[PDB]
Amino acid sequence: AMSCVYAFGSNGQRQLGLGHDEDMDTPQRSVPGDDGAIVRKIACGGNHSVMLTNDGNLVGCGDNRRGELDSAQALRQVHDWRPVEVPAPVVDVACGWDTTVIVDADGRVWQRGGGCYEFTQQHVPERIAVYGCFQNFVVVQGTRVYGWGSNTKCQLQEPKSRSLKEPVLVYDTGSVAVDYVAMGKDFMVIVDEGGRIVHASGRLPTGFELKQQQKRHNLVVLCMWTSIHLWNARLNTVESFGRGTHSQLFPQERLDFPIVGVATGSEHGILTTANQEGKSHCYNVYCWGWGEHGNCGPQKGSQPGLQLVGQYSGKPRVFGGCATTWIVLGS
Amino acid sequence: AMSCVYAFGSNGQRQLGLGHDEDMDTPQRSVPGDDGAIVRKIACGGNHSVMLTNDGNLVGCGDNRRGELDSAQALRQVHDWRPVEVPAPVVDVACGWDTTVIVDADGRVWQRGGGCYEFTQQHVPLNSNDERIAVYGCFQNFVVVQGTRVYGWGSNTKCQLQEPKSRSLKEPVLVYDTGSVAVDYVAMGKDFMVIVDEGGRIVHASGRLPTGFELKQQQKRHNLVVLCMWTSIHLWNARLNTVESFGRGTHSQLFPQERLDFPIVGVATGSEHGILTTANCYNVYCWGWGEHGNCGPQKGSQPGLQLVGQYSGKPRVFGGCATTWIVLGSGSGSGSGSMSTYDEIEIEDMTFEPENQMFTYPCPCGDRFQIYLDDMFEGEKVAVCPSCSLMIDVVFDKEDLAEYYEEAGIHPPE
Amino acid sequence: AMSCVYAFGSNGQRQLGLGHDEDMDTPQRSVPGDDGAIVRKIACGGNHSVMLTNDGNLVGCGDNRRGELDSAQALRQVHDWRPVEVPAPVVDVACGWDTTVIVDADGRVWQRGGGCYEFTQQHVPERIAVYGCFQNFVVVQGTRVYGWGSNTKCQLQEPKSRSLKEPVLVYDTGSVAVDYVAMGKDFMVIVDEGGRIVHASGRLPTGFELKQQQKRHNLVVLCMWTSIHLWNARLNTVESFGRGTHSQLFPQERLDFPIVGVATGSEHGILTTANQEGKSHCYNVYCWGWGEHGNCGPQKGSQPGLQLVGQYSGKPRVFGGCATTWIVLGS
Amino acid sequence: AMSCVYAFGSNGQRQLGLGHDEDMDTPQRSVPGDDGAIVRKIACGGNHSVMLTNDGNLVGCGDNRRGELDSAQALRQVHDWRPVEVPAPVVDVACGWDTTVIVDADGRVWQRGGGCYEFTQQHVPLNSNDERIAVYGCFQNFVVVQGTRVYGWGSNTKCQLQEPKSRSLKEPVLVYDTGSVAVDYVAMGKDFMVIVDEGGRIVHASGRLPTGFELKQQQKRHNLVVLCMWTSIHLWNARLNTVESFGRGTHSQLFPQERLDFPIVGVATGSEHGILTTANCYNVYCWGWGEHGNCGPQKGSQPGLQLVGQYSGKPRVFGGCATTWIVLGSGSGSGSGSMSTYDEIEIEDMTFEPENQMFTYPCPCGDRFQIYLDDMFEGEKVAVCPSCSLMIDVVFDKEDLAEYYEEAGIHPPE
Amino acid sequence: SMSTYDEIEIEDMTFEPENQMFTYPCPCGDRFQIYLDDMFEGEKVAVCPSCSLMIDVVFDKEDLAEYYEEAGIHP
Amino acid sequence: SMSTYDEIEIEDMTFEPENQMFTYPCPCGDRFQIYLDDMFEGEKVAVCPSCSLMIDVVFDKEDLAEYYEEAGIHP
Ligand SMILES: [Fe+3]
Ligand SMILES: [Fe+3]
Ligand SMILES: [Fe+3]
Ligand SMILES: [Fe+3]
Repeated sequence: AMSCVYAFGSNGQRQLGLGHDEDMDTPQRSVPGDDGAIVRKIACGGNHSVMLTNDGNLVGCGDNRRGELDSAQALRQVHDWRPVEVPAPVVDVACGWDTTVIVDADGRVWQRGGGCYEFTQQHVPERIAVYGCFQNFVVVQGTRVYGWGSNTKCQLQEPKSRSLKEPVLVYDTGSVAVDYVAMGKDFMVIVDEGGRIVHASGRLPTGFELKQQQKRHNLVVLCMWTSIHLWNARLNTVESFGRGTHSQLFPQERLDFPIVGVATGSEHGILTTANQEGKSHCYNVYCWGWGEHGNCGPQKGSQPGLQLVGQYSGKPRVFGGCATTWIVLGS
Repeated sequence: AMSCVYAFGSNGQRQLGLGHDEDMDTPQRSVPGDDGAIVRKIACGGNHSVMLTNDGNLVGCGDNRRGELDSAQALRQVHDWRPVEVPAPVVDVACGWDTTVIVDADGRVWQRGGGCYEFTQQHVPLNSNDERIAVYGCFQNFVVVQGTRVYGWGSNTKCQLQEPKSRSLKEPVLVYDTGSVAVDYVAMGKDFMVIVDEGGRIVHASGRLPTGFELKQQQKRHNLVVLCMWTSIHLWNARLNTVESFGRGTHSQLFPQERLDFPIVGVATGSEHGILTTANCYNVYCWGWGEHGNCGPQKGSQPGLQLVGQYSGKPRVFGGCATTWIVLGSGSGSGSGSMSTYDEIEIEDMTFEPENQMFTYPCPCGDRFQIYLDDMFEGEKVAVCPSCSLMIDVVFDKEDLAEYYEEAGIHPPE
Repeated sequence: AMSCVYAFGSNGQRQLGLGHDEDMDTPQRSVPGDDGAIVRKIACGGNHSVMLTNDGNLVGCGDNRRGELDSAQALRQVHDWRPVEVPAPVVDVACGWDTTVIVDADGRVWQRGGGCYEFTQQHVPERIAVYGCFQNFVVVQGTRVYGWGSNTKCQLQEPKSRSLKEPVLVYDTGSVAVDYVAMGKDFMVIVDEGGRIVHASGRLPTGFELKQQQKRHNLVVLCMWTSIHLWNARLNTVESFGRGTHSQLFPQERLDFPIVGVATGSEHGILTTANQEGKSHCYNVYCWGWGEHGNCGPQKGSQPGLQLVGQYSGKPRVFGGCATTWIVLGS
Repeated sequence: AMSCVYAFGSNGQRQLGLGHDEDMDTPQRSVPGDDGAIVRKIACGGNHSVMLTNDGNLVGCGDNRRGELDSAQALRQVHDWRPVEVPAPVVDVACGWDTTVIVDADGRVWQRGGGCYEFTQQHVPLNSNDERIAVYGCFQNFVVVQGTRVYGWGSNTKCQLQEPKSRSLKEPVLVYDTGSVAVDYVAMGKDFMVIVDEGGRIVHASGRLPTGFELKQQQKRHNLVVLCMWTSIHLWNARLNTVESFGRGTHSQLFPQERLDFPIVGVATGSEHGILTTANCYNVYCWGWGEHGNCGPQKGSQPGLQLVGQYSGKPRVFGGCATTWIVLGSGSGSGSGSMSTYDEIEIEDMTFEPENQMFTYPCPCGDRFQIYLDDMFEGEKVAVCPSCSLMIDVVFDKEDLAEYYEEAGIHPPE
Repeated sequence: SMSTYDEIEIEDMTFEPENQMFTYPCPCGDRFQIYLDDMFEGEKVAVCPSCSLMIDVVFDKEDLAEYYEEAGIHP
Repeated sequence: SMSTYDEIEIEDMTFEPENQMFTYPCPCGDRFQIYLDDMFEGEKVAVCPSCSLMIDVVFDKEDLAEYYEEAGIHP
């Protein structure tokens, strides 16, 4: 029972937990204080990163100049992985640009950062999950989807209202339960357990016609800051919608390997495929999109196409951040 | 951050930047020194190639027996891509047969080559505002376009600048003057010239026009895109999805009047060959005279379109004298794989810092895009990231700036 | 009434009539003593060249160390175009490696060269024509085909007999008349007026299956030293058979221009096409095959494909030699 | 006369000979200096490329921090194609990880690199006749094959030379010895080795063979063509028209066991990738590990064959460490566009000149191929043209020479 | 009898008095060339040495007198 | 948990006592690398800095004592 964590990419604020502030272009072993408890989720802000283990503990590293990590206001940066002070054991975690949001075992939602150095409870009206990106957060319970934060693009409600401090009702189904919420910079895509898009607010990237996508079944929706990506298991490919200025658009070339996992960072994608060519089956992890900081591998030119960053015997879990890539392995 | 520059065609003076002098019939990667650079625009002469970068630098390669590139008279040829010395950061660049003309950020027009081994300033009467200054050049003529007005100099044997005939004009004269609509660009041939406004209309043409091209008949049309070879004019008709060609066409320069299956998204011309870009991902074709490989492996100059490359993102292409340039991820434009502006943010979503008098906005790398209050008063809307090469556009008016001057407690220069 | 002659290629013995002994890679104006009489045929040896005008005159230039041109044994090389002494006005001419064969107005066949400095009549048993290449000559009259010279490959008869001084009966049809004889180094291809191959002796280059080619109609047969080329007007292409070590094999790519003329030298081809793209129609002349000496144009690397050497308003007549190319224009 | 050498793949130390150090995913023309040269064979190391020409010269580019190319210790890297100094005209060349081994016309084996900045002779016991001397090398082992016998040196940690294990063997030892049939070639991997005779039979194998490869089962087969990657063996089965692969294949090195539509005419391997050549004109494919572009634009190492080029004439390909070389018109071989032997002429058709003691034959350029009587007594049959680059083979026996010695009035050394 | 790429006035040709030759830029980077001595004999076609193309030089015999004088040579 | 390209014996690795690092040639031209300090802590995987690939170094703890001594350093 052990989860190894490998990280690479942007590291200017030591948000990779490697101890140093140098950008990496190959997977580096990121060892916390424990490294014995298994990893549940790795949420990433702009310059900070938090790691939620399955024991309710939450460690973090990176920038703290906006209070996204520790309550010590004189603590500007957390050098290595450090325990994040929480009012109660954490069940789920999410990060905004300079904020951190947790959901504890008591069902309470807490938010720190964005100038606020103290964990402040967000009062939101059975499984409870939290999702966040940029300047927005969302809490999902059953069929109801509550969200707060920015609203300059009508990602929460009507009309354009700069910001909402109090959690509002973003969307209700209100029959089939909501599985997750894939959110970008100023937009949002709500998906049910069936696998179909049920709602989408904010400004969606070009080409993404909402009414046409709501008729499709069994989709896995991923979101970068300025693009939406749809994992189509049936066709074994990823459909991308957006400007694609820096190769964020997934290569429409034939994928011979079976896709078994897809994740996205701020402006890059992480693909996990099944390599079955040997006597033993393994897993290839690819990266596509903007990778100047090495978050896509040694080739940092953001050229179109997949880039192989690693190959593992066990199926890895991957997480994306702001020009950072996290690969989690099971020993 | 790196532009993928492909080059092929005539390489007699190493103007392809490949180190060797062998003619290429398939797109070769041309890498400016080490790790390359972000390439904004490529201009081409008879035997020299000029490559403008995103930060206003000029890198060049090719012949130098006329002083097109380096000031060293002893240097007859530039082996590989070498920095072309400039008096100021370059905004725009054009080339002639053996000349290189630039336009700097200060708004001055400099010209080297043609015997002169030093950048001599060309004195064209211009204004001092955000009317940007564009330069265009071909053969023995250059043209400067600020807005509405078009100034030019060089040869005048065919009356392409004024009347009557003159062997040369050293000092720039007013070629043509609108009107109402600002001049978009000037398509130039060997001894002729075609002026187009932003409405896609042919406002004026001078010099020896190729046969079959009646100026009065074409001036009535609009939404046209005009391209020019040395001895032929090519009108991109997006509406009917075809290119109309005018000239002898003794070497297949006349565009194939066959119904294309793909929509045309880009047309450029070299000296005597054309480069077509279509959709489907993105196909690049070549037609016309190509016995130097500038049209692909088939160098027989047969009629039709040769596929020379297919790309995921829309490339911008440049034509030279029997040469063809294909650039991926330029600086900048718009579209897939363009590596252009990351996003356009409105000033109301921007984070204003009174103490620093600058606007910041979160960058996906972890840093922040930034733009100064003073620079925006001067008409700048581009915010750059001090870490990575990502840029954003700030959407604002001069009226919007007044609010932030009042918040910072500073009187604006109004 | 005037024929301009343009030449280029191998010129080591001044066989281009340009006066100098420098190899040319672009068409050079070759002006004889007359240049007013129209050219009927230009025959080429290894290092000598002769030009037959329609007035019965025959001029020549090049090597004479084997007596292929002038009877003056002390004359080793003919600097510029010079009248070739003939016993009678010439109707047809042909050249071997170091030999010259003419057919006069009296119907007599004369041969000079190959060590013999005097024109010596060849006694051969109505139109009379002569064809020659390398170490063999052929005289065609009606249906009968007579030939002499080398026989080491059974190009004349059976068995292998080193050489035949006396003209023998190579082949009789003997119904339909014989149009011409396309001959290579050590082989031969006989064609009738119908346009079909009727006979082929000597060692034919690989791939050329004789029995299969004799069933085809309307073919124009060309021969290099070690390859056979078939002009197919119907398909508008040239079928090549041989090793093709130096691009002698005609490019099987689609020819958009109508082929209006084909000629071959020792190891290279000359194609004439009709360029109809302008308001005025003109003619493109291409070259393919081995062209180190510039006989194919400025590109002397013998790379595969056609090479444009010129473009003319009137349909040119082309002739091939030993790494030399002759383009004849009408003023 | 010029060979068209295409190169792509790993280019970290400029080993592609393109001047830059950017990895290429499409075949780039590599031009040795000016006007290039006729390329016979290309050998590849870890970070250096060696190119043997038709006249016995070595031209190289790449790393030099181990002395693989130049003797100058100060020179850490060779920028472009530069002449590699040789003690004598080179007949054959091979490369190791950081080593270059040649075989000269005198029959001596020289080795540089691996610390040594000078060509030191390797003393392998050979004979003095027309049993030609071939050299083969990979990783840390080299092998010299004259005929029947196979000598080698280098690493011995996996017992690929003899028994038992040794960290290194500086002096060459007899690896394996036939028998009857002469050894055709030796396919070499990282720590293993496969020896094949002219009958296409695996006569001997040593070292750590990849998994699934039973030596005793394969020795029973014949007419096989053996290729080797670092960690895999590949058998070209022309009869069933397929390549049989043996190894882990964790990066698609295992050849696609799908029925090919075209007949296989050529198979070569790099360090961990394969290059397939098929007919139809001539298509070149790549499979295996290619995340450096050595397999084409797709660098995901997915299973299958990537088309990287199509050619009119059959090219010969060479594999390196994450690099791929394609040569058109080499020196020499056989086939279309090979620029090989022009023709083979029998001595009875040859023109003998007693006064000059040489045989001549008409060349299509106007000159004459020529070969000396003395050289033919020593076993030479190639007649060359003193003007152009055309060559012919003279078909004769030592018995045939007696006639011409009697005609010239000269006693032969018999 | 030549098919020409363009017709050029003699005033537009670049004259080189050193070697009595007229030149003009060619779309391939090279230059069409034609000798003064040839033009006096009636020659009107300039040739590029690296390409197929040809141009016609438009001139009269009396237009040559100026360039002969510039080279310091009489016809 | 890593998928490795090959298994290498420690005797086959190139040791650099200057910076206490083990290297081994990589099919891309570069070298798999692994630090002695890491190997003493149980690390067994060498990594190439320019490529995806990884190898396993086969060694026991007592095999490290020789290389520590060669570098002049104690664990
Ligand atoms: Fe940034
Ligand atoms: Fe020759
Ligand atoms: Fe030209
Ligand atoms: Fe590597």
